[PDB]
Amino acid sequence: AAFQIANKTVGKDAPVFIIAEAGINHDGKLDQAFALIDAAAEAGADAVKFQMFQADRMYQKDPDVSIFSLVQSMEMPAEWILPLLDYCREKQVIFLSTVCDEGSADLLQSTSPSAFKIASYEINHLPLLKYVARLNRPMIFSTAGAEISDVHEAWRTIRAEGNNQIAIMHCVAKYPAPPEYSNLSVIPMLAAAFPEAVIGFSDHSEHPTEAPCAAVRLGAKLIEKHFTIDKNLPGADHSFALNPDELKEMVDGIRKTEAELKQGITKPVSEKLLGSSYKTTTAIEGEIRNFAYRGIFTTAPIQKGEAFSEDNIAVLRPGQKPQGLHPRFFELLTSGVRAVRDIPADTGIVWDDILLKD
Ligand SMILES: [Zn+2]
Repeated sequence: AAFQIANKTVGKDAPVFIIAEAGINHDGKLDQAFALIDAAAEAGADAVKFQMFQADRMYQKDPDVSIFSLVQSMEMPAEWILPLLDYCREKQVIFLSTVCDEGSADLLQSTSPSAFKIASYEINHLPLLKYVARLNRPMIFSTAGAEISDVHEAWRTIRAEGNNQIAIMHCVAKYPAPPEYSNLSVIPMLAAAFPEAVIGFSDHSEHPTEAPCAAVRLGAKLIEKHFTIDKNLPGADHSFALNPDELKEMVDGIRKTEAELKQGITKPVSEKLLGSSYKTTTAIEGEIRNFAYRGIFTTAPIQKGEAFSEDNIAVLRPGQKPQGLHPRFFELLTSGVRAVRDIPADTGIVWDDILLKD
């Protein structure tokens, strides 16, 4: 299990691939975005990751579409993007971002991305996983609150499209995540369970080295950690992210641990960090797979008799609403299936909406 992100190997015998996660910590200032890039580079990270798309588009569908409306849906100003990419290319770091639908995917695609990153709550956005898999770039997906079957289904879905360059991140959705909640024994379990996937760890814990290094010495081949330029900035994700020094410190930790392993140096991992190998949601996450993953929702009122289509249902995050049918049924419903009763707009689809009982 190995593949290429840009000019760099990820997986068996390759160095750990380090992603510095900048998020929105540029505070809307382009020069601060360049400074985050600098910090990542000086730290010796492989990749720097920015949020491109706004969270709203994940909970509600937003209505020949104008570029001037498109840009209102993005996190950073569109005029930043080529310059950032240029500046990454010259500081020899790999720019990465996250997609959450077909449209965000297309926007990112238009910049020739090195990999597509998928967040935990889209682990079951199967139409999205299929759509991006067909672009033939590496795919990194996160697994906060997932069980083994979700990980498997996401995996199979990408593989079925002919794309076998997959990395699976273990992750805890709490931020920050107390050490006790790491459950690092999950990393070897996933690696044996998916021996053609490359397995990483997105780290949401505060400490600069204890969980990153323990993960690496349990076999993780990518590490993701948040960083900022200054921890005291009025916290976007500032307060709990690593500052530039701590980032460099983490990297040096990881790289030393790698070379120690090359020498045969053992180093056990604490009971506290190991936790349980049963891949599942934590006590501090609490069944997000039921209330936070995507489902199928009406975007308009649907009337009895009416064909389901791309135009009246969508694969969306529930927010506060009760969950819609699993996204695995989205293709089926839009292939000419019809409502058996009126469905209000903004309501998750349910079996009684599609199954005849009269
Ligand atoms: Zn994160």
